[PDB]
Amino acid sequence: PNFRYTHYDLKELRAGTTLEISLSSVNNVRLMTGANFQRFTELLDFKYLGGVAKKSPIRIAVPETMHWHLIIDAEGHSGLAESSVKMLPAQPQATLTRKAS
Amino acid sequence: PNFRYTHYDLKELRAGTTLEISLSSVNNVRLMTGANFQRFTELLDFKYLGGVAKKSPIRIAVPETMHWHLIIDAEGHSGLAESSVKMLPAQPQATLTRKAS
Repeated sequence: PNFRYTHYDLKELRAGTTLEISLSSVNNVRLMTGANFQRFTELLDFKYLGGVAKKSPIRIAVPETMHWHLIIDAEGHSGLAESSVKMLPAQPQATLTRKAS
Repeated sequence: PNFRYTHYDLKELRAGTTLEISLSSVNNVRLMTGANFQRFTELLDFKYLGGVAKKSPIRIAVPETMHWHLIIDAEGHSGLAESSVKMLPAQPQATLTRKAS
């Protein structure tokens, strides 16, 4: 899991119900609907390679053989970059083993 | 949608395939598997009320009547806070209308 959390299922509450929430240290507090709780549980397992790109072009090597998706996105940024992707052939690689015991 | 993005479905690629990615401005670049692309599409619609809590206790009022979930979490923080939640009754409220035309 990407980080630890505590989940209170508060069930059905009427608009205007006030939650009084106590905490021992700086942490995030998020009140959400059931649909959004389902989204949250998905994002606990969300993994990817990359991050903020400040130079161009960049190269990223695919780590394992499988179906891959590349996202360019403006999360935390003012706008969406124009982008292009060129798929370069893998270098030949040997598969390693352990040393003979 | 929480932010704009561009999605390249690169299909099946062998380990070691190198993606050369060009961008016009600072943006995020994320290479991910199909399962993780499904998670990503969920997080484009992820909405909640709250944020980083620096005082305690805090109060959050439920905005609409429905099934609610409260998350306390350590995303971006060193550790998970101890927490408690007390559910306080809603204040009586009138429903407003428009002024008579």
